Amino acid sequence: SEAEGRLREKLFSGYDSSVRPAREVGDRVRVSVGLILAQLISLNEKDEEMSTKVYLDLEWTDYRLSWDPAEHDGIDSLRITAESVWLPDVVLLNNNDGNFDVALDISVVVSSDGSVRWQPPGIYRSSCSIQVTYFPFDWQNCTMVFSSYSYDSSEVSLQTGLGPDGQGHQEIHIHEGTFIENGQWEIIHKPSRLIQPPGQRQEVIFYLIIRRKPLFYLVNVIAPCILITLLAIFVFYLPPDAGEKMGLSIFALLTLTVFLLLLADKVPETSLSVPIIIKYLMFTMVLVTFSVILSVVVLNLWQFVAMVVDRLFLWTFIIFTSVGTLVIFLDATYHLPPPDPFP
Amino acid sequence: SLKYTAKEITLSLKQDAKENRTYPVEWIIIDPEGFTENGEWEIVHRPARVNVDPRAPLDSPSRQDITFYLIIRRKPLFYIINILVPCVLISFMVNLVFYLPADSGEKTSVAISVLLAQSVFLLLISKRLPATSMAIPLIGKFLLFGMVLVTMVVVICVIVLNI
Amino acid sequence: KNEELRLYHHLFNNYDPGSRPVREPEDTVTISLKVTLTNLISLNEKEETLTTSVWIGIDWQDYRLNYSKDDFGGIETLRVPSELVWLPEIVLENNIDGQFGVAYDANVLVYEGGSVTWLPPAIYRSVCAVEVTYFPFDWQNCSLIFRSQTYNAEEVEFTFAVDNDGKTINKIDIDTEAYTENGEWAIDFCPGVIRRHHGGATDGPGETDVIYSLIIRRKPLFYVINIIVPCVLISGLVLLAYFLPAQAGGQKCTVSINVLLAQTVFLFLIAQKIPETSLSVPLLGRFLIFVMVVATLIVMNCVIVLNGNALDNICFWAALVLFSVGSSLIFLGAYFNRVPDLPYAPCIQP
Amino acid sequence: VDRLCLFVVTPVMVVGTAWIFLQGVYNQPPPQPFPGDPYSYNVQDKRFI
Amino acid sequence: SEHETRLVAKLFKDYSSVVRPVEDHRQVVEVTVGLQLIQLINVDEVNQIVTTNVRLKQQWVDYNLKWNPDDYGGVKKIHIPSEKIWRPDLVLYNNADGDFAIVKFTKVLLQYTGHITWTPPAIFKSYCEIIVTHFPFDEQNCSMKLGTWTYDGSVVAINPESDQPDLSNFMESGEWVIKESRGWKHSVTYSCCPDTPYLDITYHFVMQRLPLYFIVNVIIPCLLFSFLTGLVFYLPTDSGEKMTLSISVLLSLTVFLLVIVELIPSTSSAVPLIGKYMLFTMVFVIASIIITVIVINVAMVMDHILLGVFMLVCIIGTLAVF
Amino acid sequence: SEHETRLVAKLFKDYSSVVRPVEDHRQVVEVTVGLQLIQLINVDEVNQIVTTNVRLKQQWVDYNLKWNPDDYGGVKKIHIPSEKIWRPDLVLYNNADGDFAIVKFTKVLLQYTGHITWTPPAIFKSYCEIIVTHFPFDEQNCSMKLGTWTYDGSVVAINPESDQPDLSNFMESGEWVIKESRGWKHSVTYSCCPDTPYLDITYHFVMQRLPLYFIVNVIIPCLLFSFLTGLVFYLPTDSGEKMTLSISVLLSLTVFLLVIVELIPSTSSAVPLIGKYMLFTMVFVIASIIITVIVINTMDHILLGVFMLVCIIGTLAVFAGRL
Ligand SMILES: *[C@@H]1O[C@H](CO)[C@@H](O[C@@H]2O[C@H](CO)[C@@H](O[C@@H]3O[C@H](CO[C@H]4O[C@H](CO)[C@@H](O)[C@H](O[C@H]5O[C@H](CO)[C@@H](O)[C@H](O)[C@@H]5O)[C@@H]4O)[C@@H](O)[C@H](O[C@H]4O[C@H](CO)[C@@H](O)[C@H](O)[C@@H]4O[C@@H]4O[C@H](CO)[C@@H](O)[C@H](O)[C@H]4NC(C)=O)[C@@H]3O)[C@H](O)[C@H]2NC(C)=O)[C@H](O)[C@H]1NC(C)=O
Ligand SMILES: *[C@@H]1O[C@H](CO)[C@@H](O[C@@H]2O[C@H](CO)[C@@H](O[C@@H]3O[C@H](CO[C@H]4O[C@H](CO)[C@@H](O)[C@H](O[C@H]5O[C@H](CO)[C@@H](O)[C@H](O)[C@@H]5O)[C@@H]4O)[C@@H](O)[C@H](O[C@H]4O[C@H](CO)[C@@H](O)[C@H](O)[C@@H]4O)[C@@H]3O)[C@H](O)[C@H]2NC(C)=O)[C@H](O)[C@H]1NC(C)=O
Ligand SMILES: *[C@@H]1O[C@H](CO)[C@@H](O[C@@H]2O[C@H](CO)[C@@H](O[C@@H]3O[C@H](CO[C@H]4O[C@H](CO)[C@@H](O)[C@H](O[C@H]5O[C@H](CO)[C@@H](O)[C@H](O)[C@@H]5O)[C@@H]4O)[C@@H](O)[C@H](O[C@H]4O[C@H](CO)[C@@H](O)[C@H](O)[C@@H]4O)[C@@H]3O)[C@H](O)[C@H]2NC(C)=O)[C@H](O)[C@H]1NC(C)=O
Ligand SMILES: *[C@@H]1O[C@H](CO)[C@@H](O[C@@H]2O[C@H](CO)[C@@H](O[C@@H]3O[C@H](CO[C@H]4O[C@H](CO)[C@@H](O)[C@H](O)[C@@H]4O)[C@@H](O)[C@H](O)[C@@H]3O)[C@H](O)[C@H]2NC(C)=O)[C@H](O)[C@H]1NC(C)=O
Ligand SMILES: *[C@@H]1O[C@H](CO)[C@@H](O[C@@H]2O[C@H](CO)[C@@H](O[C@@H]3O[C@H](CO[C@H]4O[C@H](CO)[C@@H](O)[C@H](O)[C@@H]4O)[C@@H](O)[C@H](O)[C@@H]3O)[C@H](O)[C@H]2NC(C)=O)[C@H](O)[C@H]1NC(C)=O
Ligand SMILES: *[C@@H]1O[C@H](CO)[C@@H](O[C@@H]2O[C@H](CO)[C@@H](O)[C@H](O)[C@H]2NC(C)=O)[C@H](O)[C@H]1NC(C)=O
Ligand SMILES: CC(=O)OCC[N+](C)(C)C
Ligand SMILES: CC(=O)OCC[N+](C)(C)C
Repeated sequence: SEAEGRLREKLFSGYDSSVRPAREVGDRVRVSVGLILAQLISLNEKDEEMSTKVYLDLEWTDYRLSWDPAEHDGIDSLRITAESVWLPDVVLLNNNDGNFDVALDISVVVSSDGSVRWQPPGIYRSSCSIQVTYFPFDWQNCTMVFSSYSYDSSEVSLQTGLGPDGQGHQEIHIHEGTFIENGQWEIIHKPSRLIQPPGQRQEVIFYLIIRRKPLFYLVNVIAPCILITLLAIFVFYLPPDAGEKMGLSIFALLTLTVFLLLLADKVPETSLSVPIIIKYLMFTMVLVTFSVILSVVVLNLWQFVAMVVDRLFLWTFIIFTSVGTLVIFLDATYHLPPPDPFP
Repeated sequence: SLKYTAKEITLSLKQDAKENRTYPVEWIIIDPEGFTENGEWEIVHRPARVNVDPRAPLDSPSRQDITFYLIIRRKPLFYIINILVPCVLISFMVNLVFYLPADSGEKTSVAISVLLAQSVFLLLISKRLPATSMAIPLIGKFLLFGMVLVTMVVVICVIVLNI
Repeated sequence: KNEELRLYHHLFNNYDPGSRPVREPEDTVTISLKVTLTNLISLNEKEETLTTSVWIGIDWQDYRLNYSKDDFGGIETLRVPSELVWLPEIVLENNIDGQFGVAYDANVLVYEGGSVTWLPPAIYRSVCAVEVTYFPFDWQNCSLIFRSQTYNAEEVEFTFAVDNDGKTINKIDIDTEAYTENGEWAIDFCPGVIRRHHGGATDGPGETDVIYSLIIRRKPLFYVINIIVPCVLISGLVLLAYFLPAQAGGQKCTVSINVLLAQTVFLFLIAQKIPETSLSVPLLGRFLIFVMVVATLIVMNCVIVLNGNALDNICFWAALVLFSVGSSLIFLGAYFNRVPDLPYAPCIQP
Repeated sequence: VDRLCLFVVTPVMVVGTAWIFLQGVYNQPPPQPFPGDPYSYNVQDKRFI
Repeated sequence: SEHETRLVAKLFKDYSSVVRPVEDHRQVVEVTVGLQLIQLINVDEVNQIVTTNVRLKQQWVDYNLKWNPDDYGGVKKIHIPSEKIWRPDLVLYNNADGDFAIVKFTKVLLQYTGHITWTPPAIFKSYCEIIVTHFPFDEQNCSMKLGTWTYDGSVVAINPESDQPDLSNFMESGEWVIKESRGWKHSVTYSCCPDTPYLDITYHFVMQRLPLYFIVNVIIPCLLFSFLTGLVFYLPTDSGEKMTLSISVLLSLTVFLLVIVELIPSTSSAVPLIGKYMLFTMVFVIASIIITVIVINVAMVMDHILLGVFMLVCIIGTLAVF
Repeated sequence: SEHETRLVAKLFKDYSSVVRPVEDHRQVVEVTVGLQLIQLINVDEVNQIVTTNVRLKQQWVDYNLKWNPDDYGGVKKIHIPSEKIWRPDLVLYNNADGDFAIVKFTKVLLQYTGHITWTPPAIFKSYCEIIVTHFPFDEQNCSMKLGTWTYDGSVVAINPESDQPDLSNFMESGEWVIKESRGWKHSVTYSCCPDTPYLDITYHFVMQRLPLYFIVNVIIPCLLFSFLTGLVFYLPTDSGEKMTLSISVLLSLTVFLLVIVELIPSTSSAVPLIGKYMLFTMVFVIASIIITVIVINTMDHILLGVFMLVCIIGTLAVFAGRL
């Protein structure tokens, strides 16, 4: 491959990868930023961090790397190691672990007209504000902010990657034939937006609107809690002569408290809001404490009066619990993710 | 390859020869001198395929790949002994509640203890498995069914004690 | 022009950091070592790792870097990257995470007269065998072993730094402007010893290493409040089951079994907080095991009695006496386990 | 009522447990690595050129 | 880009990153240091470590890196790799388990006047004395002592960019609120080097915890159990379940004390107020069990009196604690 | 004052670290390999990974690195970076999650005779088949297969320094005691390379667990809970504590079984003996609860005697097996 070596030596003779390819001193470099999501690795509420495997799609023009193919044996494109050409220092600004750069500096593709295309793989752990409220039916709106770390908006102009037909397909690209579907989160909307500066820098923000699939938490969390609540309600039907009402009530309260403690590790530690499921659990624990108190009062109290008070408490607690649970469930289910990514 | 594409590099399976005839090695190689039997997973099949996507551009990196597959089967005896048997025994213990006399005053206690044991087993298994919503695990479905049955049995016992 | 550039070019244009600063191969390089402890980061008993932040003051004479301030405009110190000068390659030999060297390659200071000083900061995680016998009133004799990774005792030789008064600092240095007290472990003594050994059995080249013995002491107050008192209350509650009636409705066996379960939870907590090493059993763990055995015997006695009031009372008195004696004997060893009186000077000056 | 609840729940519990365990045990990997492909991809089934 | 290529080639032809960028060795390199706090990643009370995401804007004039813009078509600023140039060796004195110095050598903005602005990112896992006394309503004063390691105050002088840290880009954390922040310059003298004081800039932040998460997940169940603790004295002895309730409450309190021990550092400096409340509740539970056993071994009146006393003591303790 | 620099310059002026350090390419490089075990850092049973701190002493004669001491003032040894010289590519075959080869490139000691001694430190996270049967009194036989990856036995021959690993600097571990150690050299033929057998040195260590911690924290509570089971038959029915005590014993046994199954790897090759004992005790407790329910609905003394005799016999058998 003599012609390829000769052309490469011609192109890199006198080249400097540290200098951006501005022709005139005022010229800006336009960098089209596209994103291809290969795998939504995970979302962690405790760390408020989303881990994703992506392929960037950075495209720019480097006038220094243009050539006429007819003089160089018809070579119309070249693959060159990325470390040898100038690269825009596009980094993930909202990363959570300090890994700004890409995972592997694969070769760029340079066209004869000077168009350089780079599609490096990246493993990224971005910070994502978790919507704690509607757990487990909640939907999360995570953002990936890509910007040049050093160059200002007067030096490198970011742009959203266009579609293959030149359409303004400002979306995260997902090849449905090869995308590694996440087992817990479903991607609904995946838009991208160019954010203009308020020495300031432009940003490209990619949005992943992922909805939690609630079946796992419905089966493993919500159903046991509902069963424990039903048992705590039925505690008031156990006659005093059996001598097992206090035992059952205490066991139900302890099980609900254990479930709350377990869920506290699932939910994020941030206290900007209380998850509706956590609010339901706290209301249920308060109800069970009041039920224990009323059972102790009934035992202290005469037997017919105690039974009548027990039945009154049973009916009132059934009504209150049913109303509260129905309202909470309706509120949780109603707040579906919006059909518009920018409401 | 990420630095090269189907226009630059052609991937293919290793060919091996027997009786002066060549054939492709379309499977994962296991060398009896270097291979260590894993204690949980038995390799049932281990094929290899060169995958070429006809719709992908010839100059895209995703057009071609070589995929080696491991179809590994879990050896369940450990889980049967340590998990399945205690869970099944605790679930079937709930059937004894109907037999204890109401004068004993321990039927609800037994039912609640069975429910607590089922909850603990469900917590353990949910910790041992990913939170995938694709399907409920078989043992998880059994645990949910057992918990529902235990709740119904507790309700029945409470009604019987009331009567 | 900057005189520092002239000094740097004069010193380093013909300098080889590979070879030792000796005129003859048989000469030893004397190293002045001064480990300054900034804080004791932690002592993980479960992993048996002591994590400490130190500054490693290393001073030596390098005749190749000798200069006089009169020849270079009065420069008395030159800062040079450490990769450019020869270093004794002092490493923590008894580390556990594999980080032998320092955490930051700070510049060396080349003073006039040829003295080279290096004071890098380093975070070190080192092997410290933990004696959990007298926990939580225990003290730990952790050790830090510094040696040259490359040169033997006939090539590089260690000596302790000398204080302004001429006294050798044969101990870990503590600077009041840098030292931050650890809230869990106090530091009692920190003597240093330069050990020398023979090499191979055929009288091979000598070996030399500096061992600093951090004799540190646990501050037990927290463990008194959150561990000792709950366990004592649980063990006391064991004796109350005997006063419960020996007839239907008496929950003596239930109470005993529940207290046993609580003591088992406390045992699990202690096993989580204490390493799995089997060299010794913590006296608190021995007390917990004894209390569990006593509780099992109390359950047996309650079952026998139920199968009575006088027997219940007599068993109450016997169990109370036995529990009190056992608790006293167990706690006496922990109380008596003070740090021994030692000839070393205190590590932290009053 | 206790006896009726026994006679109702116990067979239902047994049948559900047996169904779940039989559906679990009967699971096996397919005889071919790729469904719809008759080739076994096995060392003994060398596909000579 | 030919102008900038020629400029970059000519600047670093014989540049030395070893010596200081002064014209005369008697001069002091004056470095402006501004800490920008981007995110408060974590506060670990147990390990007493605060992990923060920061940018360290260091600005100084390099005497040798000046150029005339008209020689290069009017190029007035360039971006260069920071490993090329001399840099101040800012070290975090109170590093706990991270890197002491900067490790992400991002680009340096160099202007024709020689002014260098370097804004490297860092993750600082600084040591902080976590005060657990008022947990979870506590406030933590955490600091970051940053200074040149080998250069003393007579050789390299560092000055704070502003009296307060730059919080403009601060991603507001959902657990801790920064009540105030400030940066103080100091000139402390160490025993290593008595002839020369060393300058440092200690940035400090008075963070305050948002207690809602800990109130809901810790405080409320403990309050419920403490309230149920006194209820046992109202249940008649004939029920045969007073001891079962008392021991279930004791077990719940033991579990929550275990949780709190995992939520607080084991340092013996001071007892947390929630820890003190839990210990008091455990002592009260032990006393209540002893008195119940004594009563089992008049009974109704004692039960009523003990119920009233327990309820009043519980309310008094809750008020005195909260 | 400059002869060592001159020597280092002369040695490496045209030295090649790619070719083998032999005078003739048909010769075999003789490498002496001595594993020094400094500390047994960890033995993770559930992951079946043994983490060990080692110094991998390798000694060989480099034909091209000789010098005459009289040319350099009597310098008989120098220290040089290992990256400059040819080195044997010793790889740990049974690596689990660590590095295959050495990554800490310390300096080698070169002598005037050409003898190079290299003692790089390493943290080997090797694979070991953890036998769970006799746990927690089990003896584990863990090995380290170290060998030249690309050089075959006819090209580079490795020989053990001594029949046993060097334990002179071994820091005594608090959980495992090295009862035996031995190194065996083997030549094996791999399917990759049928015409060239490859040499390896398999060091092996028979390490015995110290059971005291597990005896205190696991065995004693399990024995206490097993003992508490038999008391139910002596406890009268009128007490009402039979069912509560039996349910509490069952729950405690279940929790201890979960703890044991968390402490033991899920490999299905062999069942543990303590796990089998726990399962047997669980079955016995279930049967006891069934019989207690039968009695309550309706024997106690006969069942108590049978259970006590069977428990004593089983405990004696378990003690004999563990001893
Ligand atoms: C373990 O996991 C791995 C993956 O991780 C599994 O491997 C997969 O196995 C499945 C099952 O066999 C494979 O799916 C089949 O693939 C073949 C190959 O097709 C490919 O190459 C063709 C060119 O060679 C190309 O035309 C194909 O394109 C087709 O598919 C794409 C993607 O959807 C479309 O965009 C195209 O338009 C086009 O449809 C492709 O690149 C296919 O032949 C096969 O298709 C048959 O089955 C489909 C559903 O079963 C039908 O929709 C199809 O119409 C077609 O139907 C079949 O037609 C045959 C020819 O006439 C006929 O003989 C057969 O009876 C008939 N079957 C039916 C049911 O009607 C199908 O898509 C998949 O590619 C593998 N993935 C790999 C290798 O990466 C592996 O199985 C797992 N192992 C287990 C579970 O044990
Ligand atoms: C949280 O925790 C942080 C630390 O982590 C606390 O930060 C401290 O804040 C106080 C003020 O609240 C700071 O004191 C100020 O310090 C500056 C700088 O002083 C330095 O430089 C001076 C210049 O030469 C020098 O004089 C100083 O010497 C003083 O201190 C030494 C001992 O250190 C003493 O011996 C001397 O006599 C001097 O007192 C020192 O080198 C100083 O300029 C400030 O002066 C103010 O106060 C004086 C009167 O006190 C007044 O006259 C001035 O006009 C001015 O108002 C002041 O002393 C302290 O330096 C900070 N320390 C650190 C390590 O950051 C913070 O306060 C805590 N906050 C809360 C809410 O808990
Ligand atoms: C712990 O686990 C380790 C491994 O994980 C065990 O280590 C093994 O220990 C045994 C002894 O206990 C070793 O056997 C010895 O091996 C040496 C070396 O043999 C090699 O070199 C020979 C020289 O040419 C060669 O003949 C050998 O070939 C053998 O293998 C081939 C094919 O596998 C076979 O065809 C041959 O017939 C040989 O079997 C091999 O390459 C060998 O010198 C020893 O011989 C002594 O003992 C035998 C009888 O045992 C006797 O006949 C001889 O005269 C001589 O006295 C012996 O075979 C084995 O190599 C070790 N394996 C490994 C991988 O390290 C260890 O024992 C376990 N300890 C426990 C459980 O306590
Ligand atoms: C997921 O989160 C994203 C942010 O993390 C959401 O994007 C936000 O969407 C809202 C709703 O449209 C936008 O708010 C609007 O912003 C525009 C532009 O504001 C700018 O210009 C005006 C001057 O016209 C100026 O006043 C502002 O300060 C800004 O400079 C306004 O015109 C509208 O009035 C309105 O405020 C946010 O700007 C936008 N943020 C970003 C970063 O894009 C996204 O919608 C979320 N998705 C879901 C499904 O909730
Ligand atoms: C804290 O830990 C330190 C490190 O473990 C302890 O220091 C060591 O303590 C042991 C106690 O057994 C000493 O061992 C004894 O040493 C003497 C002296 O002989 C020395 O010299 C000969 C000849 O060179 C050599 O063979 C020995 O090994 C010693 O180096 C012997 O007579 C005894 O037989 C026995 O070996 C260590 O010498 C001692 N080393 C050091 C460097 O101090 C320290 O005691 C511990 N302190 C506390 C308070 O617990
Ligand atoms: C290090 O260099 C100094 C400076 O040259 C030496 O000290 C003396 O310097 C004067 C310069 O006026 C010379 O005339 C003397 O010959 C030097 N030597 C003595 C002994 O006075 C110094 O000797 C050198 N060596 C050391 C070990 O410090
Ligand atoms: C000279 C030198 O290395 O000083 C570092 C120690 N310091 C900065 C705390 C005095
Ligand atoms: C040639 C080569 O790389 O062989 C490596 C494989 N081995 C050592 C198992 C034969």
